[PDB]
Amino acid sequence: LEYLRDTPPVPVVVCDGSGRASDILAFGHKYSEEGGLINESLRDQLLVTIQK
Amino acid sequence: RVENMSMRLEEVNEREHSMKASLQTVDIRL
Repeated sequence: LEYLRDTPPVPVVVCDGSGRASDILAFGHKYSEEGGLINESLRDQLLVTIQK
Repeated sequence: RVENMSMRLEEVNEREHSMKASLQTVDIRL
């Protein structure tokens, strides 16, 4: 977030399949629709994967 | 038939992804 809210805006890339926070960007990648529009089942599965 | 292996086990893999989401939700539901 410090990279993104920055002048110039830093491009960033996330790798998948490893584990932990990168994968909860991956679930914030393929099921996202129009940017940050995230539904309730996916936010709750995300919450329990942070809790696990 | 290795071509056929690759595509059919691809179907098995994505189907199991749906099954994982369903069973984790069911475990949350119990």
